[PDB]
Amino acid sequence: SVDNKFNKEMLSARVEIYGLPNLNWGQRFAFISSLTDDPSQSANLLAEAKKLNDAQAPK
Amino acid sequence: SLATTLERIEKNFVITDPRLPDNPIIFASDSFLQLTEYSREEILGRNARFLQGPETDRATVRKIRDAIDNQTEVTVQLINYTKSGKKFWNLFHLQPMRDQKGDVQYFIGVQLDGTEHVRDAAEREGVMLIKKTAENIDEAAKEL
Ligand SMILES: Cc1cc2nc3c(=O)[nH]c(=O)nc-3n(C[C@H](O)[C@H](O)[C@H](O)COP(=O)(O)O)c2cc1C
Ligand SMILES: [Cl-]
Ligand SMILES: [Cu+2]
Repeated sequence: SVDNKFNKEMLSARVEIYGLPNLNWGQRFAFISSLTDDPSQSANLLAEAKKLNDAQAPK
Repeated sequence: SLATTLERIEKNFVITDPRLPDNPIIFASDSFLQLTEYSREEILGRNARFLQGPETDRATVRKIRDAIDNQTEVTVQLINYTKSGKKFWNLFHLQPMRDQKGDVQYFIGVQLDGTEHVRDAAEREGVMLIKKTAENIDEAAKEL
């Protein structure tokens, strides 16, 4: 998009992704940066972060 | 409105991503929004230079620019402006956030606002404080 819109959905996704406990800081920041660069992809990015979070569950 | 937990730390800061166009803001604390009067939505994806204005010293701004190009920390004092145009002095500290290998990933920038330019002991105290704040933000982000 020539003009990124930071709608309620994207802003909520920032919080939810950041709060995932099993991501490392680099991954959290990378997802937040990706949301910033393409906020239309919030649902997809949130889904991917949640998948990674479950995969990285501590054992 | 919706701040990440990192952005709820009660200090003025932003974090930028130098691999996005124009090294733009990707995190901004609630305190920073209150100080500057901007919303988070109107500054995400934007470079922090909008805080400057006509009275800002350009030599000081070039010092910041040179440090960013070096990928290093810097500390300066410069005039900044709220969204409505109100001046404040900003004792400003930048420092890179690195990975374990030492490569720069992001920049943290911390602002200590005042009505007056600070010097001597007050300046030393302020410089110590903003450096500690930046270190604490880095630690909070990286903590396990
Ligand atoms: C993390 C970070 C925070 C910054 N915070 C401020 C700030 O509080 N006030 C300001 O005047 N400039 C701040 N800057 C500097 C501007 O973003 C920019 O680097 C500076 O104006 C030099 O670049 P330019 O000549 O392209 O504007 C910050 C930069 C970074 C990377
Ligand atoms: Cl920059
Ligand atoms: Cu001085």
